[PDB]
Amino acid sequence: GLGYGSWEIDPKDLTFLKELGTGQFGVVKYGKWRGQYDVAIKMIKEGSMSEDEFIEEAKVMMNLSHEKLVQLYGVCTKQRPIFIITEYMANGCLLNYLREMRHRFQTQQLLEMCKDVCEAMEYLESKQFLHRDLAARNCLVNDQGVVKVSDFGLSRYVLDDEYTSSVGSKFPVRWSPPEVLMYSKFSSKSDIWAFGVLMWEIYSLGKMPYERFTNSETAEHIAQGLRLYRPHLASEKVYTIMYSCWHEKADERPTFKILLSNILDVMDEES
Ligand SMILES: C=CC(=O)N1CCC(CNc2ncnc(N)c2-c2ccc(Oc3ccccc3)cc2)CC1
Ligand SMILES: [Cl-]
Repeated sequence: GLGYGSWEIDPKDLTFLKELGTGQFGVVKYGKWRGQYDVAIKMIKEGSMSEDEFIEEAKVMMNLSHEKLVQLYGVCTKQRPIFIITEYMANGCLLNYLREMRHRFQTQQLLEMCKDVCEAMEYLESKQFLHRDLAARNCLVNDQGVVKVSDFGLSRYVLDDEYTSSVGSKFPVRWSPPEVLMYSKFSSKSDIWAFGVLMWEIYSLGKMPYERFTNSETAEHIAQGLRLYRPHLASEKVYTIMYSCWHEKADERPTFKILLSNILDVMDEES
């Protein structure tokens, strides 16, 4: 109502119910909006974000809508810290979910996780929206086991320079193609590369990519044209798909539409 634009939520409409933990922007909570509707509430720690730029971008993000993409409901910006209000994902981050051996996943479930993410990424690609830090740690799982892509584009607004470039100690080296590590060339094809690494994370039940190497050693390995190798749970057909994401030449990597088609073909063949 009065005093709030379409991208703005009135924080007075929030009830806080459970803490979900802390990330590099600070705390995240589960709660209700206007008594009834489940939401997650990400509270942005002071000094961590380029806030005015993020708020303008939130307007764009409000217009993104896909069943496998975490939905932004709005932001609370009149106060500090500012809040990001989203759809609630009850089963938490995909990385931790994969590492819980009790799930005893079938490979058909792992392929479905890959398909969920691929659908979201195909949608983002159709909107010429880059994720810029796709990884299992960024994906979330809902109470139905569906995986959704989260934190899309958010790295653009992080002020901690340890996160923002390769020469940084917290940059996602292990999800980056050679042209990003060598020249900072981001594109649709760097999201493709990262998706391949994510498929490897899924099929490896959440192992760290290049687990015996440091980031510096990983960058060398990649630069010399070497790659991750096949997880035990991946069939040769699944491995072919993830490996196609790692062509040295960016232009030879598939699109998300093509990857989706390839994933559906394998599901059909492995059903
Ligand atoms: C391995 C990772 C890890 O330990 N965790 C647990 C803690 C942390 C919980 N966060 C959430 N937990 C449940 N549901 C949610 N919706 C969110 C959530 C809310 C808001 C978000 O912000 C954005 C969303 C989309 C665009 C941009 C911004 C992002 C996520 C993340 C994953
Ligand atoms: Cl949920």
